[PDB]
Amino acid sequence: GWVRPDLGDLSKVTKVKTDRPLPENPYHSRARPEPNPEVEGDLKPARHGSRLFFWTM
Amino acid sequence: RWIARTFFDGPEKNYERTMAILQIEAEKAELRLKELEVRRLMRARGDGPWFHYPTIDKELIDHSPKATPDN
Repeated sequence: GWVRPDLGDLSKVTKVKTDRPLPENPYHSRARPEPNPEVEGDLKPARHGSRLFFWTM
Repeated sequence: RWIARTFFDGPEKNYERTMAILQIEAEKAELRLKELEVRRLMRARGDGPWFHYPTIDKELIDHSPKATPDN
């Protein structure tokens, strides 16, 4: 008394059951590591203007 | 007597102009002693975005369970 699985088999991704603990903190996952800080500030213009050699403005 | 007040001034204009344009200097010769402080000696930190070089974009990675379990 069995079935003839014509087309429904080998498809339709399922879920099963919670059986064992899910392996969080995977295979190594050592560090990120840390990023470098940014600047937000306040966009002011040039302090006296382009300051190159003589170049007042 | 009638030469100065007809033409020019003494220690009220040519003094305190020397005091005026010598305050455009200490914000010029000292900010030029901060570029050498920062640009040449940044150096191995790379904190401020001047030596920032592109490496890779991690957005284009995939995370699907691709069809070999040990990869």
